[PDB]
Amino acid sequence: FLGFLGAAGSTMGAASMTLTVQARLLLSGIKQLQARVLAVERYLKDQQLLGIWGCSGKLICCTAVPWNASWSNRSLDNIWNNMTWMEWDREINNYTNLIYNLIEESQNQ
Amino acid sequence: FLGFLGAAGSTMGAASMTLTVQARLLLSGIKQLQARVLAVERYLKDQQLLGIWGCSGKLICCTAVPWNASWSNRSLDNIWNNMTWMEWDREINNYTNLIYNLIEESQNQ
Amino acid sequence: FLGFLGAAGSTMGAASMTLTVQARLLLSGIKQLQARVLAVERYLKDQQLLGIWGCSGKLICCTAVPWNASWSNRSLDNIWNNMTWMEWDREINNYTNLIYNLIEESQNQ
Amino acid sequence: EQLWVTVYYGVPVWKEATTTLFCASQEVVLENVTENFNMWKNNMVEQMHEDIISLWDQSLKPCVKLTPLCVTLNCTIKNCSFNITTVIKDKIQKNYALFNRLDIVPYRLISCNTSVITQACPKISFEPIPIHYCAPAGFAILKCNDKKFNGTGPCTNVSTVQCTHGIKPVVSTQLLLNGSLAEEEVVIRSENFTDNVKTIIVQLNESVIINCTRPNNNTRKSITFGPGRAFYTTGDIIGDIRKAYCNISSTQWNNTLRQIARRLREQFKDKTIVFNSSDPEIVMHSFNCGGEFFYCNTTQLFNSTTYITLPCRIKQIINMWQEVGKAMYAPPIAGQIRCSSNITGILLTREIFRPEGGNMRDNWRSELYKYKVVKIEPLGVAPTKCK
Amino acid sequence: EQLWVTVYYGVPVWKEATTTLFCASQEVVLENVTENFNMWKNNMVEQMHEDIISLWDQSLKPCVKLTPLCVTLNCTIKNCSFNITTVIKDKIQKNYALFNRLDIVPYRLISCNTSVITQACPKISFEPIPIHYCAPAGFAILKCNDKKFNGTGPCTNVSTVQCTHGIKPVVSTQLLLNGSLAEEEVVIRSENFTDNVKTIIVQLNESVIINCTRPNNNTRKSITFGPGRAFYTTGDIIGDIRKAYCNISSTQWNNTLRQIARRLREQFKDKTIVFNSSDPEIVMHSFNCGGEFFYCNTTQLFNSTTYITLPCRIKQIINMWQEVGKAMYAPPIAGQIRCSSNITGILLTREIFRPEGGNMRDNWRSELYKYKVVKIEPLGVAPTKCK
Amino acid sequence: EQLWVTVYYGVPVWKEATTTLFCASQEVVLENVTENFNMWKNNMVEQMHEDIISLWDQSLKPCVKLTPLCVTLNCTIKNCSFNITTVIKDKIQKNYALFNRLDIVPYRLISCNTSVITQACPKISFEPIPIHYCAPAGFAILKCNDKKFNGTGPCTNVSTVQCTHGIKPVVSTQLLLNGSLAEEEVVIRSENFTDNVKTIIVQLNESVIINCTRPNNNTRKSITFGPGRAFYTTGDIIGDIRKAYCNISSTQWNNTLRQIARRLREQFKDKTIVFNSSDPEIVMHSFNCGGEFFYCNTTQLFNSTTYITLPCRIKQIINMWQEVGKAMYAPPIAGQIRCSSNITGILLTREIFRPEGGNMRDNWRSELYKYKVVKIEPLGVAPTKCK
Ligand SMILES: *[C@@H]1O[C@H](CO)[C@@H](O[C@@H]2O[C@H](CO)[C@@H](O[C@@H]3O[C@H](CO)[C@@H](O)[C@H](O)[C@@H]3O)[C@H](O)[C@H]2NC(C)=O)[C@H](O)[C@H]1NC(C)=O
Ligand SMILES: *[C@@H]1O[C@H](CO)[C@@H](O[C@@H]2O[C@H](CO)[C@@H](O[C@@H]3O[C@H](CO)[C@@H](O)[C@H](O)[C@@H]3O)[C@H](O)[C@H]2NC(C)=O)[C@H](O)[C@H]1NC(C)=O
Ligand SMILES: *[C@@H]1O[C@H](CO)[C@@H](O[C@@H]2O[C@H](CO)[C@@H](O)[C@H](O)[C@H]2NC(C)=O)[C@H](O)[C@H]1NC(C)=O
Ligand SMILES: *[C@@H]1O[C@H](CO)[C@@H](O[C@@H]2O[C@H](CO)[C@@H](O)[C@H](O)[C@H]2NC(C)=O)[C@H](O)[C@H]1NC(C)=O
Ligand SMILES: *[C@@H]1O[C@H](CO)[C@@H](O[C@@H]2O[C@H](CO)[C@@H](O)[C@H](O)[C@H]2NC(C)=O)[C@H](O)[C@H]1NC(C)=O
Ligand SMILES: *[C@@H]1O[C@H](CO)[C@@H](O[C@@H]2O[C@H](CO)[C@@H](O)[C@H](O)[C@H]2NC(C)=O)[C@H](O)[C@H]1NC(C)=O
Ligand SMILES: *[C@@H]1O[C@H](CO)[C@@H](O[C@@H]2O[C@H](CO)[C@@H](O)[C@H](O)[C@H]2NC(C)=O)[C@H](O)[C@H]1NC(C)=O
Ligand SMILES: *[C@@H]1O[C@H](CO)[C@@H](O[C@@H]2O[C@H](CO)[C@@H](O)[C@H](O)[C@H]2NC(C)=O)[C@H](O)[C@H]1NC(C)=O
Ligand SMILES: *[C@@H]1O[C@H](CO)[C@@H](O[C@@H]2O[C@H](CO)[C@@H](O)[C@H](O)[C@H]2NC(C)=O)[C@H](O)[C@H]1NC(C)=O
Ligand SMILES: *[C@@H]1O[C@H](CO)[C@@H](O[C@@H]2O[C@H](CO)[C@@H](O)[C@H](O)[C@H]2NC(C)=O)[C@H](O)[C@H]1NC(C)=O
Ligand SMILES: *[C@@H]1O[C@H](CO)[C@@H](O[C@@H]2O[C@H](CO)[C@@H](O)[C@H](O)[C@H]2NC(C)=O)[C@H](O)[C@H]1NC(C)=O
Ligand SMILES: *[C@@H]1O[C@H](CO)[C@@H](O[C@@H]2O[C@H](CO)[C@@H](O)[C@H](O)[C@H]2NC(C)=O)[C@H](O)[C@H]1NC(C)=O
Ligand SMILES: *[C@@H]1O[C@H](CO)[C@@H](O[C@@H]2O[C@H](CO)[C@@H](O)[C@H](O)[C@H]2NC(C)=O)[C@H](O)[C@H]1NC(C)=O
Ligand SMILES: *[C@@H]1O[C@H](CO)[C@@H](O[C@@H]2O[C@H](CO)[C@@H](O)[C@H](O)[C@H]2NC(C)=O)[C@H](O)[C@H]1NC(C)=O
Ligand SMILES: *[C@@H]1O[C@H](CO)[C@@H](O[C@@H]2O[C@H](CO)[C@@H](O)[C@H](O)[C@H]2NC(C)=O)[C@H](O)[C@H]1NC(C)=O
Ligand SMILES: *[C@@H]1O[C@H](CO)[C@@H](O[C@@H]2O[C@H](CO)[C@@H](O)[C@H](O)[C@H]2NC(C)=O)[C@H](O)[C@H]1NC(C)=O
Ligand SMILES: *[C@@H]1O[C@H](CO)[C@@H](O[C@@H]2O[C@H](CO)[C@@H](O)[C@H](O)[C@H]2NC(C)=O)[C@H](O)[C@H]1NC(C)=O
Ligand SMILES: *[C@@H]1O[C@H](CO)[C@@H](O)[C@H](O)[C@H]1NC(C)=O
Ligand SMILES: *[C@@H]1O[C@H](CO)[C@@H](O)[C@H](O)[C@H]1NC(C)=O
Ligand SMILES: *[C@@H]1O[C@H](CO)[C@@H](O)[C@H](O)[C@H]1NC(C)=O
Repeated sequence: FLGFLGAAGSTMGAASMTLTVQARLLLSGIKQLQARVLAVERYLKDQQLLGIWGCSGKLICCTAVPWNASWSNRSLDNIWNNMTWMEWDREINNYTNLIYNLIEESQNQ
Repeated sequence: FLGFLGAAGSTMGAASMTLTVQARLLLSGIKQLQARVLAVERYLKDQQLLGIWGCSGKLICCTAVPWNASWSNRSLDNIWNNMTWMEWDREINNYTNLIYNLIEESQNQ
Repeated sequence: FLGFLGAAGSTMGAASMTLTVQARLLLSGIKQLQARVLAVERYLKDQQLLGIWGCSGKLICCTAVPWNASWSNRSLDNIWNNMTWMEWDREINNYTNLIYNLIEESQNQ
Repeated sequence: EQLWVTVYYGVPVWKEATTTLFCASQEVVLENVTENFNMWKNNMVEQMHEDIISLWDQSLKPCVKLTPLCVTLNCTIKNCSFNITTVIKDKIQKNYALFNRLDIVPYRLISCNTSVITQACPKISFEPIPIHYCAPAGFAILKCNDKKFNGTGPCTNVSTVQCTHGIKPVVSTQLLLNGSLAEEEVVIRSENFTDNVKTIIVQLNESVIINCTRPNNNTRKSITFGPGRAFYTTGDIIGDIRKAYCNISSTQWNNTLRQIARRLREQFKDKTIVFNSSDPEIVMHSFNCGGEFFYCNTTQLFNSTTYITLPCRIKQIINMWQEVGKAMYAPPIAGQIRCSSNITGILLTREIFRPEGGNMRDNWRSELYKYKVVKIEPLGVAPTKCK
Repeated sequence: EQLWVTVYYGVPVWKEATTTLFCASQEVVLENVTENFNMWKNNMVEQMHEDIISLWDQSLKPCVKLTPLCVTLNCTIKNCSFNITTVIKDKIQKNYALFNRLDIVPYRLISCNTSVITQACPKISFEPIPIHYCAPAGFAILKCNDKKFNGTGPCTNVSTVQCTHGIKPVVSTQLLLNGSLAEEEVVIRSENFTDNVKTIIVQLNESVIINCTRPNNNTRKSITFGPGRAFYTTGDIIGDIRKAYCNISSTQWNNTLRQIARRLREQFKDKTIVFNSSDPEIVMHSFNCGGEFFYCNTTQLFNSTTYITLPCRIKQIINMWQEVGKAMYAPPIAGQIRCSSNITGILLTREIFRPEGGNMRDNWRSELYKYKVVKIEPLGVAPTKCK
Repeated sequence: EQLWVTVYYGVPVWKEATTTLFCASQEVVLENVTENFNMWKNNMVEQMHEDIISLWDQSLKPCVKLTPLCVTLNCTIKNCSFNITTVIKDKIQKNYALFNRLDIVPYRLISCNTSVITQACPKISFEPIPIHYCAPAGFAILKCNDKKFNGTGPCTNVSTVQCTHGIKPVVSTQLLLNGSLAEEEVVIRSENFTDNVKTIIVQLNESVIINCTRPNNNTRKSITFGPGRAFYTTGDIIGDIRKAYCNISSTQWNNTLRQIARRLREQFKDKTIVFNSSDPEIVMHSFNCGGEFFYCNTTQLFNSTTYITLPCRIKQIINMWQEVGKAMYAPPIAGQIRCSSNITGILLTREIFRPEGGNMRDNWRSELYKYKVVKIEPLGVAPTKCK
């Protein structure tokens, strides 16, 4: 409805139903051999980084790693009804790799 | 074992048993870089479109998209025991994108 | 932690617990063009061949295909406690295509 | 109560990028979002400059070089004569050709002493066509739609576009030709107004029409040096000779300078703004008109505090970007040529103000000031109550 | 009851497309399918011609150019002498070399003024080797196994092949040599047999053997230009001077020509037909035999309503496919030359029929008439009772 | 009692394959596994050899030819004067140049009648940088860790690495420089010792230091011989004229020869062995030192049953890797040039033994003797008691 990347200004609760229109257009279809192989490699990198953690065939997955208040500690309605995705990406930018490693460790069991 | 595209003249009931014969040979690794990159992208685009709708890795799955009689009013025994996939594709070539976006809409709803 | 490929000399009864460190290295995204396209094609071929058989998301999977004694007639104590994976690959090497075809046929049911 | 981390795919966030876009020859409004822009560290200008240099060098690769012209000329615009070999290597013959004054030095050619002269191929043409830059898969191009955008700072109305608008790779030095006009008012933008070194880009809200012509009736002549190596030059001029010139409406240019002086008084302090005059490559207006590279004296326009006529010279041998040891011979066109163009921008340099535009990246900064390329990062994590 | 949408992966359907086939050097039957073919809209023929042009350009790129041989020749085959510079630039040495008549024009080489002559690299050979054109993964190559196939029309016996057979890139002008023969009858195929412009392709069920020879016993001499540039040419002939000829058995050609006339009468109306005679490169029969490029006069064969001997000429400078801006000097072969080949197809052109055609694209269209490239579309949707 | 099929992923098996190893500029111990090695059939040597030739050909591509040199040099090391054309085509200037003796054949440059002489760009530098060869995902490199490995046969201790060690592309004919020393003793290894045609690779455990110098104080001068085409030559020498020499300690070399003889007699039968002396690229020691290609006479090192001084000559025109048509004019370097190197290995050839190092692939077999590339196959099937 909002097109590609159109829910960037909306909140998380509004933008969580429209993840497909950003998920679909990550492939091609729109020398140039190198950029084309680069596009394939970037999509595969994101896909298998998702697939290491489990939930390879779905857009929303739930993991067993508990949320730590040191990463962020504000209330859930403020996160999911008031904040955009970019502001949240700014806040936890110092801890994304640590959360990725904890999610990777928990799927190993 | 009828081989690759061996059941292209068989009926839709009979040709549904040979899906793994065709599906194994869409990907390479059996001047030349354009052909290999093109094969990889065509397989990867089809796999992404299959995984967006859900259930990429298993057979029995729920779709919950109702069939419209305007698409095809033909009886089910006549579909699955009388014709092949080629004329079925000819009948539903123009209506296909509507079915695709309805499956995508029923995935998240 | 044995490391990558370090359980090659061990028997397959003990090498089968170490499959995670071999599986976690075979990744992408971490004469350049030939190597990159070759790595992408090998990863996608392994994933497609694993996904047709069933059990796309796990390292140990087992199907409904019955084992034929014509492939190998030795007992489980001879297989899992006397031989490594190299020798067992040397035994059934000419029967891998028939076994893969039987697994692909049995998964279509 | 208790929270667990969840993984989302397709998250609409982006980061900075420096990817290589692809040429080509949809838009989403994006409400409630602000993005900072900077046209001076924008990377699409360098990408366009590298691509233009690469295509201009690739077009000059297969066809003929003018090494045998590097010989003494017995000249009488000049009428010169020289000695070359025939198509047979054994014998020689005498020919003659008409050269302009700027292509010869006291007589030998302008760039035999330093550069390698390569003839432009007769099949290709110098007519510019619109070029759209499209981001590859996984990247996006953001466009700032603010009418008051001054070149750097936050933008309130940011929108995402698939490809840029049609940009014509024109060649100009002092006056920007066929560019994008401003939305409502003449807009000045620069990196640092208090710095003398940094250039000044002026954009106009209404264009000024400039008409240029070449009244001489030239005739093309063919000259060969050997097997398969031909060479085209002017043979003779039919009729009376007359200089080339360009015409500009005086009152429209005076009103344009008045608006420009008003905006320069707004950006600087309230004081007297005076325009002064500015090597034929950087002093004169170097541009293309109908296939011949005009070089027009512009001291009449930039002298202030019915029509006006600027005298122009013609060069056959040019060197774009002043490459070391590589030049170009543009083959002359037969007959009279006329052309018309919009004037949409002036490049200036500091009060006294003089035009100089020898770099061609500031030509393309006036077209890519609205754009910015970003990289989509579709993965993201956020806590949710459910396990 | 309600019906719900299912999705199938691996559906056996195909659609028409064009792909990037690659060279290489299984078959299944497809029952109950009636895919239609068209020999005059194949993309494989255009792609094969572009690949042959790209391969012929790349082989002649790095080696020696024949610019310094555009000098005056004191010719007396012919024996000629000339001045040429030796490896030291200051010294000039007199030399001599035998030349054929078609290579020289009143003397000088025939293609001096037209284009530049790039000598063929002295170790390359023009022996045809079979090339299989193969499609990537996700595409398939169909084949029509119908015996009475006529080009445009629906097929009843379609088969999917891994890729094509051994297509030999033989160069010929009138008689298609070393081709693939028909199975049952002599088959004549045309896009429009009631049009004079369109060429007529004939395929023979039984081949006619041809023997050709060059009985002159040449020897090879080398001439140096300067640093790293050499040139190979005939020095002398050790033996009797004889002409080059080709022999065709007359009874085989008469029976073949009667079959062609009978089937061509069957395709046309019941009228009498005559066969008549056909620039030496488009009039004569041009082919390579053992490394030398023959040009044989074929007016004795096509003169109807023991042996037949056809006189031939040898030419070293060739500029085939009419590419203005390129030429080629094939190095001569020492010793006697003898070769044999099978005549497989003939190219005709309109009562009066004569051999005609300078295009080399119709040679490969007679090999790629059975094939077609399709694109697999494995996703399909169908209704099922419950999901 | 029924067994059903189980599918495993990540199975540790490998098979031999050849892959495209990429350059770059961690070890895990595999227990109870025995893998055979063969460094004469190793494919990493051919890959490295092709990559080094491709890098050299890429470096020599745009750096302009030397024609119109090969004029008649009038010479009095030598002092030579010659006539050459200036930047204007029809005028001839007089120049003088200092050339070495080995660059000149009776005068004329040495590589004038064999190959085109492409001058080497003045930016170029022949200093070796270490190159690690890495394997892509899905492939692995196996390293043999036996301390007395003789090149062929099974290896008891096998370990796996991601990339090879720091292989330096040092080009040297008779004596291997800056290589990898052996672990315990001097190790002599060959394909079979009875064949006299096969080369013998000796690897030392204690390196011998060498000091080489060019005591002449040369000055460089630019000569322009065309439009935008110029090249560098030695102008004049300041000070006393001296020869270039290399210094080796005599005690270290005597101990090295005695260790080589002691270990070499253990392979052959009971017979005394003598070292004898060995076109300067194959007869004497040719190596690069500080940018100049030294050619050192080594008859004093191999004459047996304080310092040893070896006289050396300097060449500027070399044609390495034996390919005709690819010579290079190395530019001279001003000032005194001094370098030091470690002697790692000696190449021998048949008792009597003399150094012969004509091929360059034996320089890299002494580094890539441990390594072997394999292809990992992660899938596998086995029976268990599931379901
Ligand atoms: C292929 O061979 C045939 C036969 O050798 C060539 O035909 C010959 O062509 C010449 C010139 O066109 C004919 O000469 C003419 O003769 C008549 C008298 O008959 C005379 O009046 C003319 O002035 C001219 O001199 C010659 O007769 C003719 N041969 C026959 C048997 O008719 C043909 O030219 C060759 N093909 C090519 C491409 O050269
Ligand atoms: C191509 O066909 C021609 C004609 O069919 C062949 O020419 C024939 O060659 C033979 C042997 O060279 C000749 O026989 C000889 O005749 C002479 C008298 O002239 C006699 O003294 C010899 O003892 C010998 O019998 C024959 O006359 C000749 N025919 C003609 C019409 O000239 C030619 O040999 C064939 N070439 C090839 C490669 O098959
Ligand atoms: C191609 O069509 C023919 C004609 O129908 C098929 O042959 C028969 O098809 C009927 C219809 O199901 C079967 O009842 C018969 O048993 C078939 N004959 C035989 C001898 O089996 C044929 O099966 C079709 N081919 C394919 C590959 O489906
Ligand atoms: C350049 O060309 C002119 C001719 O256009 C030459 O002028 C002639 O020179 C000859 C010999 O000196 C005189 O006999 C003629 O009377 C001259 N003619 C004219 C019209 O002046 C001139 O000499 C040439 N220049 C050079 C350097 O050779
Ligand atoms: C913000 O920018 C958008 C374009 O990116 C503007 O939308 C355009 O508005 C005009 C006038 O209302 C319409 O004619 C266009 O069709 C609109 N474009 C699109 C893509 O819908 C919008 O008006 C701008 N808003 C402000 C406040 O400047
Ligand atoms: C723009 O130019 C001015 C000077 O014309 C710069 O101001 C100077 O900056 C340097 C470095 O920070 C200081 O040491 C000087 O004291 C400054 N001089 C004055 C008069 O302010 C200024 O930094 C430049 N950039 C911007 C963004 O304004
Ligand atoms: C542009 O035109 C002006 C016209 O005034 C030129 O200025 C004159 O140049 C000549 C030659 O140098 C001088 O003798 C005059 O005194 C100048 N007049 C003035 C008023 O300055 C100027 O040189 C021209 N520029 C170019 C590049 O051709
Ligand atoms: C620059 O502008 C000034 C002002 O218009 C010009 O000076 C005038 O020149 C004309 C022509 O000779 C005189 O009639 C006026 O009296 C001059 N006015 C003044 C105030 O001096 C000047 O000529 C212009 N220069 C150029 C190069 O165009
Ligand atoms: C360009 O401007 C000039 C003036 O500088 C125009 O020339 C005038 O032309 C008309 C008609 O030909 C004459 O009556 C005037 O006498 C000219 N003026 C002068 C000062 O010479 C010219 O017409 C304009 N247009 C073009 C296309 O050249
Ligand atoms: C700039 O000049 C161009 C022509 O060189 C003008 O473009 C034409 O203007 C007329 C009148 O409005 C239109 O009917 C044509 O459709 C325009 N052509 C094109 C290709 O757009 C243009 O009007 C001038 N002014 C501006 C501001 O661009
Ligand atoms: C239709 O084409 C097939 C081609 O496969 C013909 O069947 C036979 O197929 C085998 C497969 O290798 C070939 O070796 C034979 O040469 C083919 N022909 C025969 C007569 O056995 C089949 O005959 C064709 N059918 C018709 C009606 O033309
Ligand atoms: C072959 O080409 C000829 C060209 O003359 C076609 O004949 C004409 O086709 C047009 C188009 O319908 C008709 O209007 C004419 O009446 C036809 N006849 C003549 C004498 O002009 C012919 O149809 C083509 N045949 C095929 C099979 O394509
Ligand atoms: C064709 O010419 C070559 C060149 O002379 C001949 O080869 C020579 O044959 C004689 C006799 O056997 C030998 O003594 C020479 O050594 C050969 N020369 C070479 C370079 O090999 C050849 O015999 C001739 N062939 C015919 C059929 O006449
Ligand atoms: C072309 O040459 C071959 C020989 O290379 C000829 O074949 C010979 O023919 C004769 C007569 O028919 C037989 O007696 C021989 O046994 C054949 N030999 C071989 C090796 O096949 C062939 O006949 C020639 N072609 C023509 C048309 O004369
Ligand atoms: C290198 O040493 C190995 C032993 O470590 C040699 O291998 C032996 O070769 C002989 C001769 O064929 C065999 O009889 C032995 O059985 C081999 N031993 C093993 C353990 O395989 C090998 O030949 C040596 N290589 C060379 C070139 O001498
Ligand atoms: C290289 O070795 C030679 C020995 O042959 C050295 O020459 C000696 O140098 C010393 C000290 O200057 C003198 O006392 C001797 O008389 C020299 N010997 C001869 C035979 O002349 C030379 O100095 C060494 N060079 C370097 C750089 O180590
Ligand atoms: C090679 O070695 C031999 C023996 O060591 C050298 O011969 C000696 O040379 C010296 C110097 O002239 C004499 O004093 C000895 O009498 C010689 N001994 C014998 C046994 O001949 C020979 O000079 C060496 N060659 C080189 C080039 O160093
Ligand atoms: C939360 O993060 C902090 C970071 O300093 C760490 O010390 C703490 O152990 C973490 N808590 C849990 C439960 O992981
Ligand atoms: C079925 O399709 C028709 C048009 O093709 C549409 O009018 C109708 O509403 C559809 N049925 C349903 C239930 O939406
Ligand atoms: C085992 O394989 C043999 C030969 O392939 C076959 O005859 C037999 O039927 C197979 N047994 C089973 C149970 O499939």
